[PDB]
Amino acid sequence: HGLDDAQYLQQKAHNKRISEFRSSSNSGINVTVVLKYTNGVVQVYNWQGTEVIAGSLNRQLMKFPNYMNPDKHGRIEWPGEGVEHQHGLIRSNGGNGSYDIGAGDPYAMQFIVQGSVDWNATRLRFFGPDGSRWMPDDQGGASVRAGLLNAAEDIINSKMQPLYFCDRMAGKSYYVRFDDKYAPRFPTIGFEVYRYRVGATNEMGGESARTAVASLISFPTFSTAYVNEKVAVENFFQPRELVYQNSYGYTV
Amino acid sequence: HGLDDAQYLQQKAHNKRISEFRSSSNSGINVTVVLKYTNGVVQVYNWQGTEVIAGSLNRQLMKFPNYMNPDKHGRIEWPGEGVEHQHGLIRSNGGNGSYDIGAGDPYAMQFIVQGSVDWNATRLRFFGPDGSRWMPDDQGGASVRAGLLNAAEDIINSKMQPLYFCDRMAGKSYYVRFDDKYAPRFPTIGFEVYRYRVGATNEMGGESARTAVASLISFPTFSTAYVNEKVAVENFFQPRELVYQNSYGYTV
Amino acid sequence: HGLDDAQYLQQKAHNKRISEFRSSSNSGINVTVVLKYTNGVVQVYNWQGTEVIAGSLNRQLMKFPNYMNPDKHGRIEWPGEGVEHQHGLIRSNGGNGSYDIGAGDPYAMQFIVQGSVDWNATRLRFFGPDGSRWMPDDQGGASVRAGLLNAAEDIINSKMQPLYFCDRMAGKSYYVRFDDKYAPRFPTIGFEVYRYRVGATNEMGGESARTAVASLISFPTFSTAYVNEKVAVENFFQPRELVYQNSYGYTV
Ligand SMILES: [Ca+2]
Ligand SMILES: [Ca+2]
Ligand SMILES: [Ca+2]
Repeated sequence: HGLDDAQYLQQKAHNKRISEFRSSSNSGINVTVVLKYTNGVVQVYNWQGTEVIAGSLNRQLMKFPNYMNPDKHGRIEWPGEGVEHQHGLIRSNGGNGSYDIGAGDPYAMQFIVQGSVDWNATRLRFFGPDGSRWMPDDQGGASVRAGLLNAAEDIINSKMQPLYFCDRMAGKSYYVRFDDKYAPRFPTIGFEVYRYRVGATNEMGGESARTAVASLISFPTFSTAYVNEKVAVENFFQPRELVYQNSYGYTV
Repeated sequence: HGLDDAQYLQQKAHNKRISEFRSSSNSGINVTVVLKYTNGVVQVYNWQGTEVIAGSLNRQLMKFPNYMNPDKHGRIEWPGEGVEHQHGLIRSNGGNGSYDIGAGDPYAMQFIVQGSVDWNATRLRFFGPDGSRWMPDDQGGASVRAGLLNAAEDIINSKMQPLYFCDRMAGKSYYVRFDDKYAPRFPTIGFEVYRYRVGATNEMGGESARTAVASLISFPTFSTAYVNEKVAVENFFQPRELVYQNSYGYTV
Repeated sequence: HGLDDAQYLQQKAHNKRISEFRSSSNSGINVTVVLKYTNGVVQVYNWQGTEVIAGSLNRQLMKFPNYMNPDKHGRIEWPGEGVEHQHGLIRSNGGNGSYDIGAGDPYAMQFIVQGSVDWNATRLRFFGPDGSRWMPDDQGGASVRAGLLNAAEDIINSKMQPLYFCDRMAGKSYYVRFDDKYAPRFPTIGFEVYRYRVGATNEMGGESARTAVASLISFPTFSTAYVNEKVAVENFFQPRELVYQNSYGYTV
């Protein structure tokens, strides 16, 4: 030996570069919401950002199908799951002739965050279908006058599971069923995800103000619905090198 | 007496807490746009935020029905009120075969703001259907070169009416008809609503920059259309404890 | 002479006012995305702002028709260009029974920026249909782990063409074909456009923080599709006094 140490070192340097690039303030951080439906459908929403990733989904987008992702016949709503149905979710006994539970009302959600993220700072907020701040312990939803928009429970970091890519943790995932227990049965959501900083300089303000504000909405939001998780993982998540926990609790 | 002063005081403390919580920077502020249609339909858009609530509605969302709120048959546009119709609004005599005035073109709007808000700072901007800055006094719409994006008239605070919840003012409401007089006949809107601060520390910047920027889009926007105001008030506004002025000028 | 110098001077002062008003931090800056389709259709998206204009378009809005701009029959998708089609764009050979290239997949884009803009600071980012950061030189799309969200090539200022209104430059335009050469064949985009400042005070932060953040989303986004460029120019661009480069390279 050692006749190919230069090629080796070069590959080593390349690997180091890709793996550590995540900590760059100009790399991507990713927030993915995977909605799960009792017919096997999964609807993906994926946000990208550099310093801060924020967003939300109201019922119109929590449900399937919708104006963003029509079903295979170009329909954005289903019979029995249209306006009257939504009205019955907004207010108990406030609807009319519709299905009790929509086929297109998700039963669960996976929330995935990937990147060099300030994990502890992550906020995931649950609201009812009417935009009311939701509370655990059979407390129901809070009005606008009593509703705490930033609660201790929004910090979900400790409930999230570490997801590895090779030998390092790449991201964290949270799985929750919509059962009125640990989450609303017909929720809407808001979220905030923050860049982990390798220094003390505030890149959300000062000389960085103009780009910090712009970056909030200057990255397209990917979204689609897939016939099932298997297809979503092979055709989206894997090629993106987004980590994802499958139905069996495996990181894929 | 006084054998239940502890229960009394406790209820008193609870009431004080809910009523004053509104001034907390972590409470909710609410901005509601209620669009009114000549068929009795009201379309509600409700934004929530902590420090700053901003948003806008273009014609696609000013009209009914739309991709956000389809009619009872899953339709997002009506015959005679589709693309050619919109084209006739954008430019005088620029359309073709459509109704002169859409059933789904709103005739009026109520703008409601609720919370501990910096009332004087509120901005409501009117634009034409083509995004032109609209002007009063038969001046018409301004081009991009002459258009003032922040005008004295955007400060509508003095035209808004105080809306009480019990013995305190909870919010303010502005009612305007779309008649080319005090508002465009086919308007689009933009708005900015600001947290009233109980101190001098700028919570929109400095150490608060990261959360101030995130909070702009991290709360879901509620939206629906109701068959009439009566149903909207009993099934949405009242349970939310959002104040609202009805068709008779009454606070409900 | 000179019996009408007062009228002359007055017109002169008026002209000076309109022409220089663009440099006011309270004037408008405009960002227009014109998508071009092989059937002659052009779809316009026009953003307005004061200090910073940012936005993006995912495939749902890059394509025609969509939920924002339905075709003449109220349809938001076409046969053979619906969900399965989108799936074939997201992943090579990941779709099924659909047209190879949608009639509604744009073949080119004009990107126009107008106002007193910090021209050099302009960012236009290209992504693939799956939200992957796109690269030139047959390099393909980058994963989330390797993707550089702020690249040297996003600064397109030097590739843009000056567009005059009278004797001054009013804006700049960039024309690009979606051919996998200088742009993705099925792109999605994100952009950031910045106010040119006539002073050193940072109006994106400090005492200007609250309004800087709000202004990001407080101006409605105009959007429509026109049967062809000729109609779009006479009925939208010209009356708005937005400069625009036509199919012949002429400023109109
Ligand atoms: Ca308990
Ligand atoms: Ca007058
Ligand atoms: Ca080369």
